[PDB]
Amino acid sequence: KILHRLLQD
Amino acid sequence: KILHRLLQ
Amino acid sequence: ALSLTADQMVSALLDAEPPILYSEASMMGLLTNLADRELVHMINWAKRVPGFVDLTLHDQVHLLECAWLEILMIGLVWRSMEHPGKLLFAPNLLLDRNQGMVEIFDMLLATSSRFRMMNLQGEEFVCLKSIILLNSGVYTLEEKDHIHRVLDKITDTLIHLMAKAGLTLQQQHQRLAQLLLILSHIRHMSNKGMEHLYSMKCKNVVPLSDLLLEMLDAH
Amino acid sequence: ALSLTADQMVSALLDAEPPILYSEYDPTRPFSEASMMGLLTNLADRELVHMINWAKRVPGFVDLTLHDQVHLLECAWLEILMIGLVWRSMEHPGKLLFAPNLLLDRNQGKCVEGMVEIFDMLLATSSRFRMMNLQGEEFVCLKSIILLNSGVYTDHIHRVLDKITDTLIHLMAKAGLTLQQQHQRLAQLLLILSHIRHMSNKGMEHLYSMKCKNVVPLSDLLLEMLDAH
Ligand SMILES: Oc1ccc2c(c1)CN(c1nc(Cl)nc3scc(-c4ccccc4)c13)C2
Ligand SMILES: Oc1ccc2c(c1)CN(c1nc(Cl)nc3scc(-c4ccccc4)c13)C2
Repeated sequence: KILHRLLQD
Repeated sequence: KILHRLLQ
Repeated sequence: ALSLTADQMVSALLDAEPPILYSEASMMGLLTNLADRELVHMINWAKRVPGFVDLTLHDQVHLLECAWLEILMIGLVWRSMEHPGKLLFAPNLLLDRNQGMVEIFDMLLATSSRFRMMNLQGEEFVCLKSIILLNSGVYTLEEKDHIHRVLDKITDTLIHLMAKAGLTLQQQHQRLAQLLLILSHIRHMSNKGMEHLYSMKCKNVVPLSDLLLEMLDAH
Repeated sequence: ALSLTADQMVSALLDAEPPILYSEYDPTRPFSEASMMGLLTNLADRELVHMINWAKRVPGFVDLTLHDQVHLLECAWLEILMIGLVWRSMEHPGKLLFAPNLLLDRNQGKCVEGMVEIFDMLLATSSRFRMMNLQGEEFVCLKSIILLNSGVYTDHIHRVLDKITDTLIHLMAKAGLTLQQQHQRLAQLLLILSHIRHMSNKGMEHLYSMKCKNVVPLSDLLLEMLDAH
């Protein structure tokens, strides 16, 4: 998910 | 409609 | 409504409680038939919620059109509290999860578990159900002020019940907030259920009563 | 998270507030359904990035696993955008300030099919907040409650939500409200959250509708937000 990566970057 | 009569 | 004591508010709401009904593609028939019969009793109950009959018939229609499915689900959640993992649609219609739509089912189960863990009291439940009725359509002047004044009295009544149960002031406000936040989840479940109800109506599989069809037309 | 005082909670939430962003409004051309929708999806896209970083500054949120953080934001994101919109709009009776360069009245909302219905609900919420004289300290508390609560039913979060209730009551007492005015206003504010949930669900069905009729292309982020609901 985009959201998964956005949350840790 | 039906609710009206049911409330009355 | 505005001159009733808190204890008088609770006794009135307890006295107004609807009865619990029985049931008899096949599952939908029982559920839609059951919802139809429960709606008829819900209307008599709404007329006994203090302050409701002060409103015009038009405003009464609007509130019930907005609130009816929320009221059906909070009642369902309430009578399922003491049956962990099940939903008691009717005393003779107790359903486990695997018997489902199911996304709605799961949310109702989670709400029942929440009620159980908070140990929701019957007196609190009837206050919550009247708040749903008065709140769910209020945002859609003098009459709106009256509904808000009745809503404030129901908040006083909830706080009164919590103080009577020995909760500290801090515990009262926390528990009040916890109860009202669950109403947001009940709104969500009703939103989802109305969408499912509309799909069902597009299909002709399931017989839906004229009252239900008029309710669905209102959304 | 739970070791915070009420004043420290308020300060942390105020310092975490996201900026107000501009839309890509092109005043050289008239509006269409597609171009309106393009502005709103572009705006939501850019606001979501700020919302993710705001959410990590909401006390208690970073303690969660990535999967739980994802779930909460997937449930609450449109509620969070709309409560922010309503808040921005309080000082514009009859209008919605989507952005400083996108201040719309309901006649402009009729440009998108099905939008005016949601527009009116947001307008009604904005006037409700104005009538209640909602304060920014209360607003940021409500927006944090939405983040932690909306996906909660799909112990640590409930402890944090309890601290935020304490914080709201603290704010109300400090404002001079009587004890019984305090619990009445708490209830009024939390009941509006049911209407914000309702508005989100309408907005999410409308987004799915525009996407299903190929009105505008949605970003990969918005597509996955829609998948989640
Ligand atoms: O006290 C009650 C009595 C009846 C009902 C509910 C609560 C809740 N509700 C439902 N709930 C779940 Cl879990 N799946 C489903 S599938 C179809 C329905 C359905 C039928 C008619 C009108 C709206 C919905 C339904 C039906
Ligand atoms: O800070 C913001 C930024 C953008 C938006 C909102 C608040 C609110 N929001 C809307 N509002 C009203 Cl009145 N009608 C509608 S119809 C579709 C939407 C919609 C569009 C894209 C993504 C989700 C929902 C929408 C869009």
